[PDB]
Amino acid sequence: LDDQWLVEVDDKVKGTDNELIDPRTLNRAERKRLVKKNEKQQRRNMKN
Amino acid sequence: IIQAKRDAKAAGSYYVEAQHKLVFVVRIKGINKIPPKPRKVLQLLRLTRINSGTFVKVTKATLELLKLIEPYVAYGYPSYSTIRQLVYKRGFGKINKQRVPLSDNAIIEANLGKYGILSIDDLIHEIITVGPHFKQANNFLWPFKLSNPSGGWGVPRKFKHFIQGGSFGNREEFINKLVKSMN
Amino acid sequence: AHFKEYQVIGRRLPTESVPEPKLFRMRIFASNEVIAKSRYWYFLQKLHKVKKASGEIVSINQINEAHPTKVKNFGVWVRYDSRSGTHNMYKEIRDVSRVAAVETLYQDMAARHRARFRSIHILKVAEIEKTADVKRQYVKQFLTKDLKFPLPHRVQKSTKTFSYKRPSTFY
Amino acid sequence: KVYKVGDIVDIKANMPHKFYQGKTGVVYNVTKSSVGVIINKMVGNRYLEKRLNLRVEHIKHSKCRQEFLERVKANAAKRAEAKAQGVAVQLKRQPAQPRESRIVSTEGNVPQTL
Amino acid sequence: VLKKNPLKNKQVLLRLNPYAKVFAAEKLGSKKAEKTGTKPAAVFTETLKHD
Amino acid sequence: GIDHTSKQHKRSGHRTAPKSDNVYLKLLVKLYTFLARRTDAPFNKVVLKALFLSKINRPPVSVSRIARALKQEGAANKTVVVVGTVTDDARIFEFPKTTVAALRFTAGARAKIVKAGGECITLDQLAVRAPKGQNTLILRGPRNSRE
RNA sequence: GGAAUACUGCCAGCUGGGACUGAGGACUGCGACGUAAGUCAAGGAUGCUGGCAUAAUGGUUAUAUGCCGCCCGUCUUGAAA
RNA sequence: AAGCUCGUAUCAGUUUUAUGAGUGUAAGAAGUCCUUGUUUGAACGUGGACAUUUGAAUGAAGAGCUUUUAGUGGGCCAUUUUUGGUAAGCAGAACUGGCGAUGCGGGAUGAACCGAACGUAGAGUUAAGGUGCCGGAAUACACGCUCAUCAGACACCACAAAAGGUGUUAG
RNA sequence: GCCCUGAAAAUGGAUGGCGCUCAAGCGUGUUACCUAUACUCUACCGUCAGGGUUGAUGCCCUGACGAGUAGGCAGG
Ligand SMILES: [Mg+2]
Ligand SMILES: [Mg+2]
Ligand SMILES: [Mg+2]
Ligand SMILES: [Mg+2]
Ligand SMILES: [Mg+2]
Ligand SMILES: [Mg+2]
Ligand SMILES: [Mg+2]
Ligand SMILES: [Mg+2]
Ligand SMILES: [Mg+2]
Repeated sequence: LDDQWLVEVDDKVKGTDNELIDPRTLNRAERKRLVKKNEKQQRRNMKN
Repeated sequence: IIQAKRDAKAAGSYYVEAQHKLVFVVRIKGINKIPPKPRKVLQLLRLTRINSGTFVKVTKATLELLKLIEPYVAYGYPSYSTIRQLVYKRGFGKINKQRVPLSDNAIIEANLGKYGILSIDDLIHEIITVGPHFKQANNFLWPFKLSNPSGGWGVPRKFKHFIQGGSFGNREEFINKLVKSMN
Repeated sequence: AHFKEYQVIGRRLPTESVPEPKLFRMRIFASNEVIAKSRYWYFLQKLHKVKKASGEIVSINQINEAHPTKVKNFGVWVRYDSRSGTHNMYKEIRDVSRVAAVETLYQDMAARHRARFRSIHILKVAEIEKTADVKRQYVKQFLTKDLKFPLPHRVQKSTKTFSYKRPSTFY
Repeated sequence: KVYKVGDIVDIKANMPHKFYQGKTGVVYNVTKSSVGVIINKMVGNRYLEKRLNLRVEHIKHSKCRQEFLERVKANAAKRAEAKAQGVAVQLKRQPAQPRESRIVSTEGNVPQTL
Repeated sequence: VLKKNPLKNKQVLLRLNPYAKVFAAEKLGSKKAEKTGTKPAAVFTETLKHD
Repeated sequence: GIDHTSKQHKRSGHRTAPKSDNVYLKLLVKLYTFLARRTDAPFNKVVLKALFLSKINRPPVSVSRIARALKQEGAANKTVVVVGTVTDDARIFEFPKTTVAALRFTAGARAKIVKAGGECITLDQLAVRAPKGQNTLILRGPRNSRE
């Protein structure tokens, strides 16, 4: 998706301040958020 | 035109006559089961029922419309006698959005006198020589309501091209015989 | 219909720096001039790279038979469109006119070869000057000296439903 | 190659969304990396407005109104010239007309049978 | 009240076109042309007869 | 069969007639039908149209609104025409001398106009006085102010 | 070499036979023939004649003949199925 | 269905021109000129002015904006594009038609086939389909082919291997 | 190209029937002819539209239209 030539902007993004941002950037941020959450869960399991 | 062709052959040349500036078009198929784009072009040329005819000035913009509605019309190059008999017999005028018969020169003078057209013969002249006020004269004429041809179409099946033994498409000078049968 | 022969001469549209394009003539058998011009554009596009939009028709003239009351033998070279390709066929037709010979040929193609006017191409219709060059038996049998044949079993057309006499087939 | 809001662009890839190839739209969003394009698509009997986001190299400036702008300039100049020099001028476009008569000579150009 | 075809009714024809009387009187529907003796070129004849 | 390009048997409408059964209103409509046909005057056209309107579309016109309309420069001697009801207004303390034509006057409005010194006349009296509507000023009350 | 004829087209060329229709209801209009008064096939049929004068035309009713016509309503795409 | 407007107004299931793609966009008051003001240039302006030769064709008398509520929303068939397939049928998308609500002519008969859409009549002419008889209409004219111990008058799909045959015709 | 074989069950039956063989079969060409609620003209009904008019929601002149379930409006 980061290298996809053309992405259609979803209608749910309307009405927000995140309308103008690149959907590829939004997906990369979501991916990194999920990875860091997985790391936090691993750290919690390590503490337990 | 005749003598120019004779002089061209005498000098060893060929006289190529000017292309036809006027076509006459008759709708040949009914209003059931018409594809949308040809249906729209038929409405734009005012051929709203079968055996309805109109004159069309030949330009590049109009030849493509004729091409689009080829499977549903018969058209060609009308002669002066064909135009004259059409206008004398089935010539009606559009006055105040009503179909008014052209039974006097006064009606034509009152409706087309601002373009210099005083009589039915002036109207015929403006049609045959595609003049500066052709658009106005031609839209003033109500679309011609022809009958079915008196001797028939001459073919068993109408809905093939005139070249392949049918009826539709450009039949050039034979439109005069067809329209005179239908008038 | 009943055929006529036309010469159709056309050319490309003159352009800038290219006046007088080459004039191309073709002999076409057709029922009328609209069909003749259509067939001419078909062949010109099939052979050269000329389109009806980019060209014009310079002349179209009907060609009459020079001696329409002289019996002649014709060699007809045709080819018909097929999946295997273009197939040559040579036929011999005895008639008084080229248009009559071509009409017979089209009817014969419809009868035997099941072929249509749009599928048949005429390559050459040539009159055989000398009878020794005739090589089909169904034509050579009519070139015999002092040829006489009868017409046995004459069937006479009746104008009435009932006849008061038994008919005869004598001739 | 700088694109602004309201600019008209043509979409041209140098796999998905192959419908939007050759469609022309209007720029509404320009970022450091991508360009937003407004597209009118036929859905039924009514046009619907869609937001598309493209990379820079997949669009170009469109030349759709250039003929109109040049014709407006030429019409203004010709009308001023006709006002200065009193003469009748024609300023509307015309369709291509049927051709006139001509004589075709077979001088060196004798027609040849195919 | 009733449309009369000028191609059949002579009074209606004359009312619509005053020149129809002159046309009928001069027989301009059967006008004879002057004859010329112009001859076609031999190149035209050869091209017409050519196979 | 004919491929119609437009709807068949479509009514123009435009409120041809009034919906009232008032004999006096029907008489006035008849008079202004004659005037709008035989004068070619746009004033008579407007009056004939306004005679057909419904009650919610014929809002009242106040004497204060009439006075404000009269305060316009050059309009002090014109006859004010209201196709409807002229109501009284206690928020204004001075009223000019003028002639008003209306379908109806309230008692307070008529008393105020006659006290100021003008006259309240009917629309047929206006028709006699100005058959083309000369030197008149038509007033319409506010529409959106009711809901 | 000089004619003719076919084919195609045109005539505000002439003319014979058949069928259906006759709406409108003082005048007004556009025209045509006449030097003219007038006349006309020109903004929709009149003139002349016969027979009958009642079941004769017509209506109704019972039927016969030619051709056409499946039993309605509901419910389901759809229904003789 | 009601109002306010406007009405050379608003346009258009169409073409043309220019410009993209291998069908999109644009074609004037939601303009244009001179005049040099805004942060030597892009982009916005101060003031004036040019029309019924106001910027392609064709058609069009209704158009725009506000309120305002009866019935209904998972159907079948066909054509054209794309992607994947099966012993074979086909399966997923997108657009466009036909039918349900719809009679009439023809296809003997008939949901999707060919014509054509419907006030009551008269006359004329046709469509599709037909003209031996049933049955209105040439046992017409013309060139050829075919004889089948259940020919053919059919759907252009399958049986069908372009296989077999000392049938016959033309290449 | 046409013809024959190129697989068939099971009440008696179907190019629609009769029948047809230089066809009334097959391919093609030319004409003539037949007849739809379609097309042309006329009359009449109704609807809509445009006009005129000092029993006036009446009268007169003109033009064009008429399929229809759920549903809607109007006159009876
Ligand atoms: Mg006949
Ligand atoms: Mg037919
Ligand atoms: Mg109708
Ligand atoms: Mg009786
Ligand atoms: Mg029956
Ligand atoms: Mg019969
Ligand atoms: Mg089997
Ligand atoms: Mg038969
Ligand atoms: Mg046959």
